[PDB]
Amino acid sequence: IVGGESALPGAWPWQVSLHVQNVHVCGGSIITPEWIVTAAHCVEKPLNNPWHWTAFAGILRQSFMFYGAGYQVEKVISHPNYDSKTKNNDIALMKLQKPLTFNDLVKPVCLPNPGMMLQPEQLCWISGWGATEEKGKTSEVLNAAKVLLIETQRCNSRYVYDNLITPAMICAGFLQGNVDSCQGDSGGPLVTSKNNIWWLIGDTSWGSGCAKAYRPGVYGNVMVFTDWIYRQMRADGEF
Amino acid sequence: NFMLTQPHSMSESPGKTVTISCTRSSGSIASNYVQWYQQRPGSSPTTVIYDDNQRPSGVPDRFSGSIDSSSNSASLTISGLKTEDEADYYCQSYDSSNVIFGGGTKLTVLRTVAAPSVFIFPPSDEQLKSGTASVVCLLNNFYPREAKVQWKVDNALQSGNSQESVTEQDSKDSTYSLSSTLTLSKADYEKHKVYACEVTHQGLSSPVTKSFNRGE
Amino acid sequence: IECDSSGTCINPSNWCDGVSHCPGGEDENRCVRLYGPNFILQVYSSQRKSWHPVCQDDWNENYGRAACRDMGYKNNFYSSQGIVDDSGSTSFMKLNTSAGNVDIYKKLYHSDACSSKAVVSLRCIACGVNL
Amino acid sequence: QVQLQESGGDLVQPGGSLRLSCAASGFTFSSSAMTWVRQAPGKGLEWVSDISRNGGSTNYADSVKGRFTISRDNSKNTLYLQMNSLRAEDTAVYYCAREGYDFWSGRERRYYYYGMDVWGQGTLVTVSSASTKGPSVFPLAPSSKGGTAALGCLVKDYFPEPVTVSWNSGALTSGVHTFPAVLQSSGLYSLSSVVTVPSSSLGTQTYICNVNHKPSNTKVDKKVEP
Ligand SMILES: *[C@@H]1O[C@H](CO)[C@@H](O[C@@H]2O[C@H](CO)[C@@H](O[C@@H]3O[C@H](CO[C@H]4O[C@H](CO)[C@@H](O)[C@H](O)[C@@H]4O)[C@@H](O)[C@H](O[C@H]4O[C@H](CO)[C@@H](O)[C@H](O)[C@@H]4O)[C@@H]3O)[C@H](O)[C@H]2NC(C)=O)[C@H](O)[C@H]1NC(C)=O
Ligand SMILES: [Ca+2]
Repeated sequence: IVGGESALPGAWPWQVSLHVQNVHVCGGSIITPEWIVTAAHCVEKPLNNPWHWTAFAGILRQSFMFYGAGYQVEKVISHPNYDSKTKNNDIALMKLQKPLTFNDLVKPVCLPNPGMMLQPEQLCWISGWGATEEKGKTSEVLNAAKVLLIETQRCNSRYVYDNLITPAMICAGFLQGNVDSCQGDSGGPLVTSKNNIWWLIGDTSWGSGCAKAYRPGVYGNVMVFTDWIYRQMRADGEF
Repeated sequence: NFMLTQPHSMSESPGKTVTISCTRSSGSIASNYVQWYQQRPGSSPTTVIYDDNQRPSGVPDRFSGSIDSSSNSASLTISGLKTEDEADYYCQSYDSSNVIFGGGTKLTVLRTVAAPSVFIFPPSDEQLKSGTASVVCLLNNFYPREAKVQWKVDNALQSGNSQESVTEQDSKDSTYSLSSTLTLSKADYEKHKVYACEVTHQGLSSPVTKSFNRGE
Repeated sequence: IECDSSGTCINPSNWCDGVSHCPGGEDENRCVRLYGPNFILQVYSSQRKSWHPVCQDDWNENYGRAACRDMGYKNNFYSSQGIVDDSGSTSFMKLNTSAGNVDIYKKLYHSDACSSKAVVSLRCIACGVNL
Repeated sequence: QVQLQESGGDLVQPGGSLRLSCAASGFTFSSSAMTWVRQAPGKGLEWVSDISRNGGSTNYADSVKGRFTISRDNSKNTLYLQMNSLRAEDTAVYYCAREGYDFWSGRERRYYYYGMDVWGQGTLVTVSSASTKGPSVFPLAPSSKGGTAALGCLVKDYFPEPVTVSWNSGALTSGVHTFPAVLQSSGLYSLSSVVTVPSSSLGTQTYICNVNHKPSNTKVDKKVEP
């Protein structure tokens, strides 16, 4: 996260740190005790195998994510229409071998409903252990920042992303830069508050640099993916 | 007769290649076979190399041995270093009547800096019944090994009444842990309220203090 | 009409009809949804080919839990109550309490009004709160 | 399936005697030379003595010459180390080891054995005038004041070494840190064993430390809770 601040315990209880070989690789968002939403580009081969992955919940500091204490991942599912070259449909699901135990530090975020009637420049939050400036290292502590939605028509302007933003994509941040997600935040949450409920609107997907002018963050449009998510969840329930 | 001298310590990152040397003080290194034994903390030795460059059955080919005539030394080389390789390594040879060991080399695996998790434990009521109070401060899974524990009693810095113990490098995440025990009589313990453990470490931007109030 | 997992296409009358027609089951596994920030329970009607709120008529936790299972939430259930419709709907789905052991969306029929004058609001999981 | 199991380590007074034994199994005992190698606490390996296949030849480190005697009973698959005139600097873990690397010499008509291919478990010998004392086990109880909690057992005022600590009779191993014992100014040892567990497990999972001090026949299972 660029231009944010360190998070307090329980501030973003759905945030998880996803590890491979005992190091943070990507972020994710808890939606049920077993299911985590992340980005498809995080689980490209050879990282498509679930046994590589462990999730850490309710912990702010990477130093405090002890090897062997993370929740082992049982299943990894990339969106079937994911295109690695264009990053279209950049969403993936991660199912844990053991269910999480919810508390003041670990809670799920709500999946978005149709008819949210979000404002065009809706006020949102992003969080993660991504670098605090472009090409920096993973952050030791969890950070968070406020960003605004950017209408797709404006985001597809010739001066911004020039027709790269698909209906499976949403833009959030600032055209002046300065505040943005960054390397390491991928797969983590883009959330908004409405009707006193926190909703998962996006998962951190891609961008040109971090916090650069006219280069805002791009996020998977979770609203477009809820059908697929429910289907994977329901199919698993038929164990 | 002769001695075998090894470096006290050697360090390298996972996946890299590391070599431990063993120099013979008098006579040629090639005059008697050199063996290498691995010893993890608190375990029996196991043989990883014999007859200068032979591997026992079951030892991976990441372990290799050789001898160098110019330096009069034998060398243990570990390629593709793993965290499970953290251990002490001993070379061994012999003359006409003695078995001779090198002094041992501790192999440390390098990793990123890790801040300690700090915990403080008041004395148990059961122990206080015996007249002595042991206050324990735990520093868990940190790296590197250097750490400073400072005990404070009602913000008075303590000296001379604590003892420390540190674990060897963890076989899986390469960290250390430290336990510090502050000892006081029950009579002295009940004369103060605030007991604090203050920890200084490379991974901590400022000292971390864990404390409790007696009786609260 | 178009199934997802395959390029298959099917007739709209076969969407949410209790019978599996898509190879991937897409036509019969997204027939229940929660609408808007107030969680209005809605069900896809194969007759009108549209989404419609569910009447509070005869509804209870057993039915809400069954809707949650159908949505993929397994044994989770948070809260449910009747509310006045804010989705702007003209027509509704009414519960048939003698429908038998079928999926939730197949136990509902079309009705121009609800006798309880309320629609179902349903939350399957306690989510979206911090601090 | 080659195994070596030592026994006989004990606390013994300066000037006293002890006899260690090593039981060998899984191989023809009379087909190999055998050796004792010791390790003082925190120090390196030191060869003590070795013995030929049939006991004809023996060799001794200068530090034990005139006090120790190595021997073997090939009909009983047993190696022995008899120690007289023990002194404090003999305090060490004594390892039995098979000196299986050898070669036949045609000119001297004998095997020359020079390297160890199998090692035993070790047995601790402590040479001291101090008396055996069993430990008290006190809980290191978690602070009721996230995610990761820590609890443990303080094993205090015991002599001689060692004490072993397990958690949940060996089921709990992840997150366990059993620290080296410290020697207190009183001449008694004391060590802590801790384990880090999820805070959400505190109220549901039971955590018992199994403390064992065989020198005093002390066996304690202490359950720890906040
Ligand atoms: C709530 O849910 C209940 C449970 O399903 C519904 O009750 C069923 O309603 C259907 C449709 O109205 C009924 O089906 C009709 O049944 C007639 C009676 O015979 C049936 O039952 C006997 C029982 O012994 C069987 O032996 C026999 O095979 C039948 O199944 C039939 O005569 C009907 O068939 C004739 O009419 C239809 C057109 O309606 C033609 O297509 C046929 O060719 C034929 O000429 C028909 O099968 C069913 O019997 C009811 N079941 C029960 C258990 O009552 C309720 O309707 C529903 N309520 C609401 C408001 O939705
Ligand atoms: Ca159908």
